[PDB]
Amino acid sequence: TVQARQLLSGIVQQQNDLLRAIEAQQHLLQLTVWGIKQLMEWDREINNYTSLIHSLIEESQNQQEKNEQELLE
Amino acid sequence: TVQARQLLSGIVQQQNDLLRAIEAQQHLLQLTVWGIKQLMEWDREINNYTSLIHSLIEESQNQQEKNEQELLE
Amino acid sequence: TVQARQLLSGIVQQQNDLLRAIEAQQHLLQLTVWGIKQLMEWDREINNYTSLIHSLIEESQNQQEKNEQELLE
Repeated sequence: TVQARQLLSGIVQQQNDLLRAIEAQQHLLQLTVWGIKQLMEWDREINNYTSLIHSLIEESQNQQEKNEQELLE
Repeated sequence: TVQARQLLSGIVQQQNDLLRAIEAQQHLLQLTVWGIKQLMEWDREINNYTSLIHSLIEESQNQQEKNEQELLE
Repeated sequence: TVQARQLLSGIVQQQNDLLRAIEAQQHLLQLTVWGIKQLMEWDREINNYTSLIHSLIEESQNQQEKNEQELLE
């Protein structure tokens, strides 16, 4: 079970890796949106998807916390 | 096994979270590509990676469906 | 255990899917950063997050290799 627990712990760890990666890429995307904005329908779609992504990120964080608590029990 | 099944179900759920997050960020990236385009080698690389990412997204969706069916059995 | 091993193998496979997806999206982001740059505080934040993301990607790759080796044992 110890080796069983270790793989699962590596998988849950990798999900946190991936989520942090996604979060960092969101910061970058918002930076480019800002650059493009410094230089309509586009504004509407930017907002709708930006809203969606932050919502998806929070839910991922919540699920990450649950998975790690479940793994620990 | 019930608590075993629950962690795995949270992990598979988290992968769907992550995939949807990635998909949303793709919509955003395509929006910025569109803004930059409104304002060569760049066009070629945009197309090659855009093609790759949509292919990776579809394969991820296929694998997501399998994982969830396998979890249910 | 065979069906057990298969789900876990699909999950680890899906993490590689997701990581490759994230990597491809990084190539795209860097392309748009390049387009915006062709057309200060912005430069500093771009660099700090670009650095973070490549670091997160390498660590994800390392963890991916471990997870797959652990799965195989």
